[PDB]
Amino acid sequence: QGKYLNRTINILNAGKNIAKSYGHNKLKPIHILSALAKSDYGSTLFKENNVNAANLKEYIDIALEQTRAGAPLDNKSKIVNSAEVKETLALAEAAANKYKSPKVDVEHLLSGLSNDELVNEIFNEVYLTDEAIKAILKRKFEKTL
Repeated sequence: QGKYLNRTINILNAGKNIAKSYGHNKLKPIHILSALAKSDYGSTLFKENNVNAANLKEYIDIALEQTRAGAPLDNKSKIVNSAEVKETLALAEAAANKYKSPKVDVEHLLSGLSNDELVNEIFNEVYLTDEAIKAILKRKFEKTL
């Protein structure tokens, strides 16, 4: 039970581990994107939209390194959501409710992540536009019907 699907929560928790690896004690949208791109569901999603997996991971890793906050933190140190991520989740929740989904899934998280300027630069470079995202969301709803 819960408003977030398991797979969504798993992406968020993998994101925290990526954040610590880049020396961050605050989870950031780029960290969540790294996690989403590598997850089972996220990787399949990008494939179908025809987003080259190698090229996307390469953009993500460049951005992860540019924004590195330190050497890896002990994987028993404390990590909290940044204000940026609290927004990611608020927008994911809003998008899910708009498309009449009772749970927040990976596509909704994807829509939320597109608010972040760093993540959105990346999306625009792999030709995943705002219009494309909406279409992903619209198709997902329609498979419900």
